[PDB]
Amino acid sequence: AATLTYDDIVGTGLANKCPTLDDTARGAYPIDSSQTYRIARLCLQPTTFLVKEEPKNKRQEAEFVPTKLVTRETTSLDQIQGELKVNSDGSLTFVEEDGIDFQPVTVQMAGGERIPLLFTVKNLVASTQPNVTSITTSTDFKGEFNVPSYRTANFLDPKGRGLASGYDSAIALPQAKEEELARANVKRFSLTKGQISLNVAKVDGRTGEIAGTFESEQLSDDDMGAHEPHEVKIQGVFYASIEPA
Amino acid sequence: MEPNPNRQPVELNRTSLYLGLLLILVLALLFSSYFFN
Amino acid sequence: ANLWERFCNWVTSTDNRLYVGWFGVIMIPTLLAATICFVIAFIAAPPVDIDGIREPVSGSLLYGNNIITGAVVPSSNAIGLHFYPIWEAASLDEWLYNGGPYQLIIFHFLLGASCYMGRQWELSYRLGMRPWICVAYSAPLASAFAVFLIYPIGQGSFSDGMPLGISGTFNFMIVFQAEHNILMHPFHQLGVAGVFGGALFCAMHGSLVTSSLIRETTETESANYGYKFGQEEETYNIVAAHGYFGRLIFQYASFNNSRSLHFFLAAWPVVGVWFAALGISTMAFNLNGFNFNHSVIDAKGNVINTWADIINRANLGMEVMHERNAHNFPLDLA
Amino acid sequence: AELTPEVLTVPLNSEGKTITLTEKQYLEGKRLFQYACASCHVGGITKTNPSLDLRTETLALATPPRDNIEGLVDYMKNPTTYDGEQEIAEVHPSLRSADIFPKMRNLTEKDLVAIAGHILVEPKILGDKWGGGKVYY
Amino acid sequence: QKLGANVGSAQGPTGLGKYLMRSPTGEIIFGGETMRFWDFRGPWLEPLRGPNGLDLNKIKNDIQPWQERRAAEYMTHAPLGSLNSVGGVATEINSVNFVSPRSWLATSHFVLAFFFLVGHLWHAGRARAAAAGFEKGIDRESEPVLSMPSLD
Amino acid sequence: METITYVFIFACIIALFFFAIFFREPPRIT
Amino acid sequence: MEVNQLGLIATALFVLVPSVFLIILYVQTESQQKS
Amino acid sequence: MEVNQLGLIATALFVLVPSVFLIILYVQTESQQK
Amino acid sequence: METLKITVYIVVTFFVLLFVFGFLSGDPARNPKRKDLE
Amino acid sequence: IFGIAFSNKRWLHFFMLFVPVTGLWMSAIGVVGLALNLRSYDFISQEIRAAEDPEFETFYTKNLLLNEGIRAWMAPQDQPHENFVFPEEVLPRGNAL
Amino acid sequence: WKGHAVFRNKEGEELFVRRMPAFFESFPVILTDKNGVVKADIPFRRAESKYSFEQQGVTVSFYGGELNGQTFTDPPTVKSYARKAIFGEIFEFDTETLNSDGIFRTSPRGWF
Amino acid sequence: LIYPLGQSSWFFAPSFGVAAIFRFLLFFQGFHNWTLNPFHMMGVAGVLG
Amino acid sequence: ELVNVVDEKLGTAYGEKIDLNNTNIAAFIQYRGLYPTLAKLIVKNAPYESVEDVLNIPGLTERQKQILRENLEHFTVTEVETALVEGGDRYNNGLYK
Ligand code: CLA
Ligand code: CLA
Ligand code: CLA
Ligand SMILES: CC(C)=CCC/C(C)=C/CC/C(C)=C/CC/C(C)=C/CC/C(C)=C/CC/C(C)=C/CC/C(C)=C/CC/C(C)=C/CC/C(C)=C/CC1=CC(=O)C(C)=C(C)C1=O
Ligand SMILES: CC(C)=CCC/C(C)=C/CC/C(C)=C/CC/C(C)=C/CC/C(C)=C/CC/C(C)=C/CC/C(C)=C/CC/C(C)=C/CC/C(C)=C/CC1=CC(=O)C(C)=C(C)C1=O
Ligand SMILES: CCCCCCCCCCCCCCCC(=O)OC[C@H](COP(=O)(O)OC[C@@H](O)CO)OC(=O)CCCCCCCCCCCCCCC
Ligand SMILES: CCCCCCCCCCCCCCCC(=O)OC[C@H](COP(=O)(O)OC[C@@H](O)CO)OC(=O)CCCCCCCCCCCCCCC
Ligand code: HEC
Ligand SMILES: CCCCCCCCCCCCO[C@@H]1O[C@H](CO)[C@@H](O[C@H]2O[C@H](CO)[C@@H](O)[C@H](O)[C@H]2O)[C@H](O)[C@H]1O
Ligand SMILES: CCCCCCCCCCCCO[C@@H]1O[C@H](CO)[C@@H](O[C@H]2O[C@H](CO)[C@@H](O)[C@H](O)[C@H]2O)[C@H](O)[C@H]1O
Ligand SMILES: CCCCCCCS[C@@H]1O[C@H](CO)[C@@H](O)[C@H](O)[C@H]1O
Ligand SMILES: CCCCCCCS[C@@H]1O[C@H](CO)[C@@H](O)[C@H](O)[C@H]1O
Ligand code: OEX
Ligand SMILES: [Ca+2]
Ligand SMILES: [Ca+2]
Ligand SMILES: [Cl-]
Ligand SMILES: [Cl-]
Ligand SMILES: [Cl-]
Repeated sequence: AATLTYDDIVGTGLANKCPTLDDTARGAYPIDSSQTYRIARLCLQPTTFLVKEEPKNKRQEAEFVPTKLVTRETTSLDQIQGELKVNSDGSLTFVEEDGIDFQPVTVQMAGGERIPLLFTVKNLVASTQPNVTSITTSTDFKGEFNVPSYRTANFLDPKGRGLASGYDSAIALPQAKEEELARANVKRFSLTKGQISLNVAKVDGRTGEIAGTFESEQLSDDDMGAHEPHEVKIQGVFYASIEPA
Repeated sequence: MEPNPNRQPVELNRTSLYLGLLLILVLALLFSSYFFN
Repeated sequence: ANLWERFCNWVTSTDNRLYVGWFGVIMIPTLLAATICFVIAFIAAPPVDIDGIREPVSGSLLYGNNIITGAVVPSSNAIGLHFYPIWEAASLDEWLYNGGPYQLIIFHFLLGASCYMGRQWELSYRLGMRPWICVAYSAPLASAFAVFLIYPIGQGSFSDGMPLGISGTFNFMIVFQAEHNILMHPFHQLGVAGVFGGALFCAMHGSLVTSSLIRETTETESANYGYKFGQEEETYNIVAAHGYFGRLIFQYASFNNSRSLHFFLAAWPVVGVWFAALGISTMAFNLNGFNFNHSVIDAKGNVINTWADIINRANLGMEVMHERNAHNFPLDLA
Repeated sequence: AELTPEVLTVPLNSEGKTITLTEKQYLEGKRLFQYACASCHVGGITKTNPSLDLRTETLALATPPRDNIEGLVDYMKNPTTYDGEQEIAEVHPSLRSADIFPKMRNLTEKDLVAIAGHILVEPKILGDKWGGGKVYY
Repeated sequence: QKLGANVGSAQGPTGLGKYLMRSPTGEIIFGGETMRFWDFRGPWLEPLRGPNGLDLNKIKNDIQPWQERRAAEYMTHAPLGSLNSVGGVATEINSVNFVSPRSWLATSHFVLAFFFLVGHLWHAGRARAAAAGFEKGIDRESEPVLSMPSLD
Repeated sequence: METITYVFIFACIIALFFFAIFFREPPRIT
Repeated sequence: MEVNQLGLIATALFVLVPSVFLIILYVQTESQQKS
Repeated sequence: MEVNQLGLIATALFVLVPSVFLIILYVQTESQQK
Repeated sequence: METLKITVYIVVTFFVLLFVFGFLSGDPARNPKRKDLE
Repeated sequence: IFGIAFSNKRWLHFFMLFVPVTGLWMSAIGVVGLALNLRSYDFISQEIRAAEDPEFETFYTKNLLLNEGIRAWMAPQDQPHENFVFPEEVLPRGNAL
Repeated sequence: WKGHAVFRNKEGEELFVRRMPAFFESFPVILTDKNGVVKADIPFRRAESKYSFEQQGVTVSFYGGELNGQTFTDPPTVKSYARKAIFGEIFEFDTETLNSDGIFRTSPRGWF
Repeated sequence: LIYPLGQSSWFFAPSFGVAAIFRFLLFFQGFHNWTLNPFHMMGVAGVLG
Repeated sequence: ELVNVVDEKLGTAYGEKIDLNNTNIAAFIQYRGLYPTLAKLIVKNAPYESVEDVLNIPGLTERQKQILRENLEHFTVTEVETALVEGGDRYNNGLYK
């Protein structure tokens, strides 16, 4: 049925969607602890980006609030692959190796504030509960990943300033005092941690394919140290193909 | 259009100009302090 | 008369203060849409990711621009030549981020201005004039086509269309020079001859007719009152003007035929500007200015610079700095 | 300044022997380099891999050494990576791959010597411009 | 990638993929400024294309030397060059005598199409005027505007 | 204040266009 | 001294708008025809 | 934005002084006998 | 967005039909001299 | 067509003198200022904002980057009496190019 | 006056900052030996830098003025002074009193 | 005359030549930002006008 | 207290030698025999606690080991700098000619 080509897909939006499994896919994929495994394809399709509002002094409980995506259907992570280790307590650990494992995303808050982020699972290491003798709809994976700077080190600001390139001062204000401009002149490269949960909702025990929902938390862009990042929560759907390797 | 019959010329004589300018300048001289505050 | 007949009579009426006409039926709505969007965008639009690198450029007055720096910013390089109407965006916020106003404005404008040209033909026909004013207008029109449509087509993106703004215009010029060495292209050179010469001949015609106005007024009134709208008699003495100009240069370099003069006045700027437009429209497909980089070499093979090589150094400056975060590979191929 | 016999004298091999090219050989070398090579190697750079240039000092540190006529002639027959480790005729013009790089089909041994002489002579003339890229234009 | 780069995961300076990114509808496309050209299709590139666009496994494992050759050939014969047929960017030095036939054909035909539009306008406007009888000018004794009401 | 000033000048220009067109001194033949 | 930064233009317009109005009315009165 | 704080009054008077001049001259022209 | 698209489509079609039918409505005869050009 | 039109031929032909003559005269005044480097180079408000806010970008800021390229890349050959030597590493360049 | 700045590299050779010509709104920071040979700079691209103040161990010592007898070796400070040396002799300024914006203006000689 | 007389020398006047004049334009952009100058802009408007 | 980490690194051995943990891969072109084969292996198996650990890359031929031995004097190691190794920058750092 179907087996769609690039010409069937192109311009539809389907290329930014993860594969799904139909409602009958509620089985169990057995894990032989003597066998090595891989995830051949991990795909993450975000459906909501929430940004933690930043409250006034109060120390009220700040809420994550909805946002509008402005960068179009360019948000999914896909073609990710890595080792799926069977650990000595029967837990599984996915160690991400490679793939299209980041997307820059810009979402807009009520009132217009734009929040860029590097939506990612770079260097993901995620583990299940112990004694996972079959992957089932009770399985989940929880783990951590790295969130490098949204811009890399060559990036030049609008006045030509950068970390690995560019001017190191505000050359249009040749005799300004340098101290109040230090935070804009001295570029810094952020590297922080993010956290993710994958909740399996569907398993085809025959094919090694699983799908479900995810929720990830990470920091947004800090503009190479010029401002504080926001906290972002990403929710969506995922698909993975598990294989003996 | 035939002309409008309700039109009238307007006048301001010199004395009125001087009276008017005195009013405006003095009011300014009075209110300017409050405008600068 | 029936309704359609009456409507047609009104549309084509020679008595409307502003002529409508069939061209005008398309022109009026498209120009109004382009104008209203431009005004609102120029005032209030948020920053636009012109280069598709999530680096939004602020064009509007409310977002930190003045009249000189302000612009409506071209649509995103991510879009390229794709058609991006409002209804292809998930929201107006997205539409705005991606530079949707630019496309709406330039497409409505180019359609409307094309109909402005048609309308010039149309009214000339209704009034029993000769038909070619519209042909003179084809010169600026072609130039607007070149910078808003043809150049984008050639380069594969509306992101390389001229921005709708004063500084934006200069950016387009400097990058065009880097990429095409336009100054060294004979069609831009013809364009310069066209506008410098149009200005020269404008001043010359104005000065010569003004020189030769017939005395009809006194020293305490404007000489302009010496001409009355619709008088039958010419108001200057062309024989005197020719007498003057023919001695300034020599006799056979001066026009004694007003028709021939006024034709030259039309043709010189129009033809030059057509070549300007064709310069932009052909550099659109990267047939560029003359390249004499290292053309002069000594007996050993040392490069002996000429002024072309100095131009080249300036061009290099422009090239290496423009869109400083957009290139990942060594050659700028579009 | 002139294109002298001294300028036109370049290393033949790694063992100290030189060859003095004629002015006709220099001109042929330029023509042939333009014909077969300059689409990638204009001005001594490499457009499809700017990390490797045709500077004499770079060629000297290649394996085997390419800073002489014999090394360059051999390169045009059986090109290798910079460390000598892989044969790259399938992706680099050579006599060996003249089937897939048809401009190589008409090049004679004489022609390879001329191209080689051009690569060695040109930096003697142009200095840092040779392999310098746009910075030195 | 031959040098060891993981090209799917390589983040460029802007945060977009240095080599690979998504089109606005999600298809995997080449990055850099060529993002504008993702609608391009050609026989040397299509073998790398999957249902969702450029396929990372095909990229990592299936690129043939003929494809490398062809891409190198085409990159270095891009249709850019001067009026005197110096190939390359406008700042390139003399060396390569090249202007693409595509540039010659597109520019010539633009010029000709343009002047033909001008000729269309010239002759259509003249045909109209001649048919109606005023192509030589306005009759002094029957000037149409003189019979029309004033605009104001 | 800057933005207001720019927009104000522009809006005056637009009003001027209106008056210059619709409330011009009408041209009269002799 | 930290004065209100709009006082200058407020004062200038306060003087100029009504003064101009009166000057306009006076001059066009003088230019009218006499008896 | 840190603009010149005299730009407003400079702009206002640049417009108003010559504009007033012209309006005065126009209106007194109209009020002359026809 | 769907409603906007349809609205604009209808607007554009309306004006284009006026342009075409208008020029089809005896346009050569709408001039001040010779009208029998058919 | 346009809403206004000439009605006075003497005015028309005077205006044809005035426009290009006045334009040229204005351009000359500017060049007299450039004799002294008294330029319209910058908008100070723009520079204050951009120096403090690395996300703020206009076509005005973009053009100055082009200008900085022009100066660095052209000066050594265009001004030989200054004996400028600008090492590769100091030359302003964007990514790749 | 802060005093006269003398730059030196790790070998102890005196280096000289290239001064800004009046034409230039901005100018790079390049230091040469007495013969004009480049010895240190502030790089734009870092990846192939060979003359950085860090690499060359550039120091600055002051003679005369408020900084007389002082030497600075930390690269950020030495660079700061090199940036000012392009303007010639180095001065301490009060920028607070007039809310000065750091951008050069002409004198009455210019305006006249 | 005036321009070079304010500058260091006649060196910086325009050289009498087609390419030389082009170099003078590009010099004025890069060093003077002359496009930004309202007096040049009034020039442009008079020439194009 | 804000520091540019790349400038700072230029004051370490990273500024003097090929840093096996940080330097971009084109730098291996400086010495005979290292590029592209060994260069790829080195970058791929980084980081190293000491320069000599480069000799323990699995699968090296005897020839490769001797080439590495001959070039240890041109190598160093310093702590991995995120700014220099992110973005695939060790394979392509946005510099061409
Ligand atoms: C004369 C009036 C007119 C015209 C010609 C246009 C034209 C356009 N508008 Mg605008 N617009 C108008 C009035 C008009 N507008 C008004 C009054 C409004 C306010 C409601 C708008 C609001 C509006 C918005 C919000 C947007 C547009 C957009 C567009 C573009 C796409 C239109 C489209 O897809 O329809 C296509 C419809 C057809 C092809 C149907 C035509 C059917 C006929 C019978 C067939 C003939 C077709 C043929 C090729 C035409 C040539 C005929 C020739 C031989 C004479 C285009 C530039 C979009 C845009 O700018 O995108 C960037 C956009 O987002 N417009
Ligand atoms: C800018 C382009 C342009 C302009 C101003 C004109 C103008 C003119 N044409 Mg020409 N024409 C053109 C292009 C144009 N033409 C092209 C490309 C063709 C080839 C197909 C023709 C073929 C043509 C014929 C067959 C006839 C004319 C005629 C005329 C003249 C009389 C009015 C008329 O019937 O218009 C008709 C106008 C057109 C056919 C095209 C006008 C195009 C502009 C852009 C309007 C676009 C309107 C459209 C509804 C917008 C759709 C928007 C979209 C989103 C749906 C007039 C001088 C008539 C005449 O008297 O000739 C002696 C005549 O019989 N022209
Ligand atoms: C739309 C684009 C455009 C337009 C229309 C202009 C228009 C103008 N620019 Mg500008 N310019 C532009 C873009 C543009 N510029 C850009 C993007 C830049 C980059 C910054 C510049 C940089 C630039 C510079 C550097 C200068 C100009 C100047 C000018 C003015 C030249 C006036 C003139 O004719 O001098 C032509 C020369 C004369 C009128 C002098 C007298 C000539 C005599 C009569 C000639 C006699 C010849 C003789 C008979 C023999 C001929 C022999 C033959 C063999 C040749 C004019 C207002 C000039 C200016 O402002 O001057 C004050 C100037 O110096 N502009
Ligand atoms: C100390 C010593 C030795 C002294 C001796 C002096 C002495 C007595 C010398 C005598 C001997 C002698 C003459 C020697 C000559 C040496 C010599 C050749 C010197 C000059 C060389 C020189 C550089 C000359 C430059 C002149 C020149 C190129 C002029 C321009 C020519 C030219 C292209 C003109 C434009 C022509 C043209 C297309 C014009 C139309 C444009 C235009 C004017 C439109 C408007 C217009 C035109 C009309 O027509 C009328 C009607 C009206 C309304 C009108 O609008
Ligand atoms: C939301 C916001 C704020 C938006 C605005 C954004 C924005 C970018 C705005 C633009 C800002 C702007 C205007 C900038 C430009 C400013 C600028 C550089 C101004 C120049 C000022 C100046 C004093 C220059 C000096 C030179 C000068 C005097 C130039 C004047 C140019 C000029 C007006 C030329 C005439 C142009 C023109 C269209 C004339 C029409 C003439 C006409 C009706 C001809 C028809 C005609 C012809 C005949 O032959 C006969 C016989 C008859 C009968 C007849 O009728
Ligand atoms: C937001 C939009 C704002 C638009 C603003 C435009 C506002 C224009 C305001 C106009 C006000 C003009 C006043 C004209 C003034 C003027 O014409 O005076 C003289 C005028 C004489 O009128 P007559 O009937 O004699 O008619 C003569 C005609 O020529 C007048 O048009 O009498 C009045 O106008 C009555 C008001 C008297 C006010 C006189 C008080 C003067 C006393 C001086 C006070 C200061 C000294 C105090 C010392 C302690
Ligand atoms: C489809 C319809 C499109 C209409 C669009 C609106 C067009 C508006 C045209 C200009 C109206 C203003 C005229 C005032 C002036 C006015 O009423 O002029 C009327 C005047 C009439 O001339 P006369 O010969 O009748 O007058 C002579 C004697 O009275 C002299 O004393 O026309 C001219 O002088 C033509 C030359 C000036 C043309 C100036 C064109 C300016 C274009 C606009 C530039 C500014 C843009 C700023 C953008 C922010
Ligand atoms: C692009 C399609 C090329 C053409 C055409 C030619 N060369 Fe080339 N050359 C090219 C590349 C990409 C490389 C690097 C290859 C690698 O992986 O190592 C080269 C390399 C050389 C070298 C070696 C340079 C060095 O060791 O420093 C030489 C001597 C060389 N090329 C010569 C050469 C000649 C003579 C050519 C025309 C006959 C020629 N090349 C064409 C890419 C391309
Ligand atoms: C910055 C603020 C600007 C404030 C602007 C205030 C504008 C005020 C406009 C005043 C208008 C006066 O309006 C003017 O009235 C006069 C008479 O008085 C009219 O004039 C009429 O009467 C006079 C006197 O009998 C006759 O000589 C004349 O021939 C006749 O037209 C003018 O035709 C009209 O233009
Ligand atoms: C690919 C598309 C296929 C389309 C196939 C069908 C062909 C198109 C046919 C269009 C028919 C229109 O036919 C045309 O209609 C108008 C509108 O009433 C008529 O009506 C007009 O008549 C006169 C003609 O001098 C005008 O003064 C009057 O204003 C108007 O009512 C035209 O005289 C008639 O010729
Ligand atoms: C007819 C008015 C047209 C102008 C509408 C402007 C967009 S609306 C505008 O958007 C900003 C950015 O999101 C908000 O910060 C602001 O609160 C809001 O009023
Ligand atoms: C040891 C201090 C390190 C900082 C060196 C400062 C350079 S000198 C510095 O220059 C400023 C202009 O930018 C002046 O306003 C200020 O007065 C002056 O101290
Ligand atoms: O975008 Mn606007 O400018 Ca036409 O070139 Mn490529 O792309 Mn971008 O670079 Mn150069
Ligand atoms: Ca579950
Ligand atoms: Ca301050
Ligand atoms: Cl740019
Ligand atoms: Cl790119
Ligand atoms: Cl090198």
